[PDB]
Amino acid sequence: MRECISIHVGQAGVQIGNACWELYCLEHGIQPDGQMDSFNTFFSETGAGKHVPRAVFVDLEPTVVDEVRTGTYRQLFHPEQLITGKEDAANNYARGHYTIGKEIVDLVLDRIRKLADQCTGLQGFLIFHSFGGGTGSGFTSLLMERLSVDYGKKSKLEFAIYPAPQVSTAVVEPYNSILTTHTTLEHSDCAFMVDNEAIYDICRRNLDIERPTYTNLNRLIGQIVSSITASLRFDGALNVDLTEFQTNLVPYPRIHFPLVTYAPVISAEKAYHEQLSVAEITNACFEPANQMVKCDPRHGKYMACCMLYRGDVVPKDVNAAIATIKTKRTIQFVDWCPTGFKVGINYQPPTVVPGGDLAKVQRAVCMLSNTTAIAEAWARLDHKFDLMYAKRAFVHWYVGEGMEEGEFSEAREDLAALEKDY
Amino acid sequence: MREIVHIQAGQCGNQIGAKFWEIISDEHGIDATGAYHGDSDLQLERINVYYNEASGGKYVPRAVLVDLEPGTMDSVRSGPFGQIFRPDNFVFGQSGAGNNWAKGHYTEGAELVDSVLDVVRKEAESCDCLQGFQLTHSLGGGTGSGMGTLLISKIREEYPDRIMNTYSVVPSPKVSDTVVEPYNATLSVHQLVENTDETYCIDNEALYDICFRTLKLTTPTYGDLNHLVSLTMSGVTTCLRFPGQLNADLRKLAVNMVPFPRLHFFMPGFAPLTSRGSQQYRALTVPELTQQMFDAKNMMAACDPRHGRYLTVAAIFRGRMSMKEVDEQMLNIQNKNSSYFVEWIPNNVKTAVCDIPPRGLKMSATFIGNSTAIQELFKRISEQFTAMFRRKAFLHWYTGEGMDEMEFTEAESNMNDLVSEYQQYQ
Amino acid sequence: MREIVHIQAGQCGNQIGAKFWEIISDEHGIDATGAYHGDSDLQLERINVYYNEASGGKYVPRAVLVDLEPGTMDSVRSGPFGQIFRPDNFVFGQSGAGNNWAKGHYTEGAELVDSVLDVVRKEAESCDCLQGFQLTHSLGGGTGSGMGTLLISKIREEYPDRIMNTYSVVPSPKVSDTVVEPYNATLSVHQLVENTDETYCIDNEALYDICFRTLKLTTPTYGDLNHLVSLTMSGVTTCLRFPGQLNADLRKLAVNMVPFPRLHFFMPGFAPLTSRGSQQYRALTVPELTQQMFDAKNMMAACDPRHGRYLTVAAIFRGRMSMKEVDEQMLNIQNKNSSYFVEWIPNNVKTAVCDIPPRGLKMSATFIGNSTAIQELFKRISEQFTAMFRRKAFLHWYTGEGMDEMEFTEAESNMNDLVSEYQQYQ
Ligand SMILES: Nc1nc2c(ncn2[C@@H]2O[C@H](COP(=O)(O)OP(=O)(O)OP(=O)(O)O)[C@@H](O)[C@H]2O)c(=O)[nH]1
Ligand SMILES: Nc1nc2c(ncn2[C@@H]2O[C@H](COP(=O)(O)OP(=O)(O)OP(O)(O)=S)[C@@H](O)[C@H]2O)c(=O)[nH]1
Ligand SMILES: Nc1nc2c(ncn2[C@@H]2O[C@H](COP(=O)(O)OP(=O)(O)OP(O)(O)=S)[C@@H](O)[C@H]2O)c(=O)[nH]1
Repeated sequence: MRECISIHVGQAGVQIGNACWELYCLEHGIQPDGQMDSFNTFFSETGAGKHVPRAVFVDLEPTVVDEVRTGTYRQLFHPEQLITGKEDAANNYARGHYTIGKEIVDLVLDRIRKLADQCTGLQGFLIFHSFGGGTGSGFTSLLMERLSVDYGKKSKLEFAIYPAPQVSTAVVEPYNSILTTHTTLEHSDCAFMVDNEAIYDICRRNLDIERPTYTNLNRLIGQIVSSITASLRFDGALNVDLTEFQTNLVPYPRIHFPLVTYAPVISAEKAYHEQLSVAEITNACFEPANQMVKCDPRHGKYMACCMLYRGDVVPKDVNAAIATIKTKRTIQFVDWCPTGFKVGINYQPPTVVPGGDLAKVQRAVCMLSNTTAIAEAWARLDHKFDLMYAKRAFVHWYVGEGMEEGEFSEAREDLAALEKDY
Repeated sequence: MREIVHIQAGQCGNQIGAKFWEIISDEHGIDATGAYHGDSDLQLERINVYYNEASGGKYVPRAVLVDLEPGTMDSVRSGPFGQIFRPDNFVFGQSGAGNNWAKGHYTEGAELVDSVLDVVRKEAESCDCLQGFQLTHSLGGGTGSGMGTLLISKIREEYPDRIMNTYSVVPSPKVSDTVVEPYNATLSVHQLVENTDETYCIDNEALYDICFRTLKLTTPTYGDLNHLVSLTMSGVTTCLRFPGQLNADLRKLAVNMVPFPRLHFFMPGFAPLTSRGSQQYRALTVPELTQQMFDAKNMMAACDPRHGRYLTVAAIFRGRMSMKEVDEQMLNIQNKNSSYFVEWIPNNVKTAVCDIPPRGLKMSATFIGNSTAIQELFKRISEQFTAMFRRKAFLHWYTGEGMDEMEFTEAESNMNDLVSEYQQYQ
Repeated sequence: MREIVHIQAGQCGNQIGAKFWEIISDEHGIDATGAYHGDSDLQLERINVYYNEASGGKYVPRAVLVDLEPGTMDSVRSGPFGQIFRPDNFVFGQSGAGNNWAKGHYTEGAELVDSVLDVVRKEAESCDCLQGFQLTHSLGGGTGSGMGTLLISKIREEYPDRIMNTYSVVPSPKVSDTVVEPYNATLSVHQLVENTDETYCIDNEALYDICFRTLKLTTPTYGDLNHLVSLTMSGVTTCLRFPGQLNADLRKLAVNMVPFPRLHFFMPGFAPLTSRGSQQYRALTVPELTQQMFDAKNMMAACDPRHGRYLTVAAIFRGRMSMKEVDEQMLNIQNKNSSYFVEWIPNNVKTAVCDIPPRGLKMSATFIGNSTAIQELFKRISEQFTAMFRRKAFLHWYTGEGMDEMEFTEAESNMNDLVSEYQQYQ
């Protein structure tokens, strides 16, 4: 026995946390109130037939928190773990990092500290947020360094909604993205991808949902986190811990930004049309378009590859499929990283939702790597930042939060050094 | 939560605010008296932003009515939905500045500033959290501009952190309704560059031509102008008032629209706008709107953005569609309008969607954009001011209210610096 | 399947489209009313490409008729085969641009754009899959060019993936029918370099001389021009409409003819063309056609390819012969016309054959080629535009419709860049 803590900041973070808790509740049979020992990794035993999520819901705006506390799962969540803000940063990293974040970071730090107090087997921290959101950038970053300074070497996992190259809710998104990336770089143990446009494209072409909604995105995150945490929440042939995830993909602290991909995303009518075998599902998932990242991995080199099989998957078939994956030349690896393969097998089949886009299947695989194509996105973001900051636009907004342009500039050069480190 | 207090100045401003209030009563399911009858919880869940907690299951608008004459007062109160306002919010003068900025700002504004500050402070304190303000007035008029300037000054010195927008009505360049209206615009802009966080410029002749041609009406009236104004109204404020997959508020727009403190003038937008025998034949799809987002026909404040360059664009949508189509449409808009767009502000389209469409339309689209086209309007205003200030005509009315020469000189210098900065951006 | 929607602009365009439609009624065995009477399954198997499913065993052309005046409207409808068109496809104006591009594109085009977009969208949605479009208009005329530009712009912003061709009629260099026709050609080409995937240039005097000499007629008329136009018509579209051992479509031709997006102007071709007392004495064989493929006599758009260089050649055939003869003939054509051909585009002859010959001829041959000869035409147009724009004559008509100076400046700059690129290819 062991536990983990999930952190949700901003609208995207709150929605993601709610969806993930919906998964964890329906997978273990939790009714909306909390009733009917691996489920203790995310829920706490007190009283009689009771469980509550080990999470904190915080946002500078109370709209999403109000929406959460109006669902049928009010009884499921403790009221005190929901935090309501008053002044949304409005896509401003500095606003949510200094003006409102500094006076509300205390209660959250403080009581996630108790969440660790009753969880002596705290494996790590889960963070869900968005770069585009000013709250989800600033408050998330500051609480990230607060976690680092209050826990030391404790493992921490970040799930960030990176704005897409052509999808941006706010035009000031480069400022928030660059600022948060420079601020939390040294402490970000592992940060993933989310490309909204790639999610929409995959849903429209794979699930063939011409009119999807953010619920599809919500379980897109939900299924990813479920596949990641199945090892901790269910036994398997070779379970994988959170520590090994950062051990394999962080030989150097500078590069800790791996991309994620799921296989498969198939509707029930199309699930009738295809049953999964290891070779086909892996080679489909390794296909660049199947990746939920809008960056072709074949442009650069591959760091490492991690497989997360769940269900009735034969390890020998895994080895054979992975080998025949290796031999083909569409896949290339760095010279000094010949053997960077880790496989995690779990016996728990992926869980379905009623009325969901995904089809109920006994087996699945999670696609886990850190390709060099992320450098393309980083360079494009840096170029956009240079263009839109060259005339110094929207800077006065961050100035009114009380800093001058210097920190913007050296964050730009820090991220440039990160980009050229490849 | 995030309460917004409405203050209306001038006859046009009072009419606009009233029409807004009936439109909000439609959108939130409020009858002519104040009772709620909406069929969905979404209308009444966030009714507190524009309404207050009234006894007997009622709701009253969070509005402040200010004028120097009670003529439009009586017409508005005796008009439709006049009983939804308490008599206390109606505070009026008895002299009238007579389309004079100095009179309405110093002579008659001296005995109205106390009342307007008292009522706005009462509205602010009686609410939970005042997110911001919204003011409507006409820069062509003299009194309304003076009330706008006085209120923005008092708000800035009282609530420097609470942002707002001002929906001022700039006088039409083609028609000189008032001889001394250049002074009014001069002083109003000189106070707006200084006491307002962001401003939308609403020009008459552009909406007149839209009603004439796009709507295909042979008899345009103030009613249609107030209707389109209320559509702009709802389009900007629906993200805060109604739940959305991409939630937004006035603070988000202000952050996304203001690159420099003095560069805060934007030109609002609405679409689709089609008649009965075109709507049943037009495509009710996004491309029909994206061809309508960028055009000098359905264009709001009479200065063509094609001559200048767009600063950045904000687009709010209300309906049932996916988001990726919007993103690719915005990308295509950049791809084809690159020359009309700015090269050094990549992805300058602000994309957000409110889930709930307005009453009677399953889409509405509000085009919030900024371009250096307003440079032409400001330069023409400056040259007109120079033209009839070189002759020193009609200065006696202002100098009789405690005016001075070099004051107007630094006013015109401020607009000169503003237009020079806008040209430098161009 | 692969439905194509026809839109006709101007009087000449309407006449051309009508004549096409009677020719298609011949080729597909359709009577004057719409009933099918063809003797072979091949005519009626692919009738859906240009016809729609009509009740009572009938078929109606997939045509759109647009004009600013109903005079040619009434003549076309009251002319032959006028009952095969539903009254709905006939939409007309009532003012007439008077051979003015700006008027027909902005003044009178404002109230016709909605109708034309509605009808084209109805045609697109009522069909299975719209492969592409085909438009006919005259660049010499002012209104027709404006409708062509507006429709290509709207199609590009609405269906950016669906290719098409425009069969525009460039004004004859020898005759100045309209004084302001250089403006029309200027603006039409400025929109064509930008809203059209490929364009065929049809020049008057070349077809006039062909009818005079090659056909040996002392009284050339618009009827023969429309007849040869309909032959070009059938020659291009027979590969898609009719089965062939080498099947082809407009997409194949567009891929085989467009090396650069701005390099998309081609000059169509037809053969054989012989009179009664020469046909019974001429050789009805391929060499008699290959001597007719490459000649300045049977030449379409009045600019000699011999001065310039061919880009690439496309040849479609309809008859009963083997394919190797065509291949060796093309090889001989290269061998002898190497100087007139381009050295760096080897085997630049596009070879395809449609099995079914046209009605009344056991061969027809349509010569689709591209050469830098159009460089001379474009350069002469540019220098004429400079000549009468330096004097600023007849600019008032355009400036009264919302025109501007440097707009025409970038138009002429665009044609300058186009002619420079064509010369660079040469
Ligand atoms: N993938 C995904 N992203 C979402 C979802 N909801 C919101 N987002 C992200 O949130 C961004 C919009 O801004 P928010 O993060 O909501 O900003 P906010 O919550 O208002 O916080 P402030 O900007 O500080 O006021 C978008 O760019 C999205 O990337 C969702 O359901 N799915
Ligand atoms: N769109 C719109 N414009 C209006 C309306 N009423 C007046 N206007 C415009 O406002 C301008 C006059 O502004 P106005 O507010 O009447 O000046 P004023 O200073 O308040 O006038 P006074 O009270 O001193 S007498 C005119 O140009 C007129 O076109 C209206 O209902 N809708
Ligand atoms: N080949 C051919 N050319 C034609 C025919 N009718 C007109 N033309 C040519 O088209 C040119 C005029 O184009 P036209 O379409 O009539 O201009 P327009 O702008 O539409 O004229 P308007 O409607 O404003 S009055 C003339 O040079 C004429 O030679 C025709 O039936 N066949």
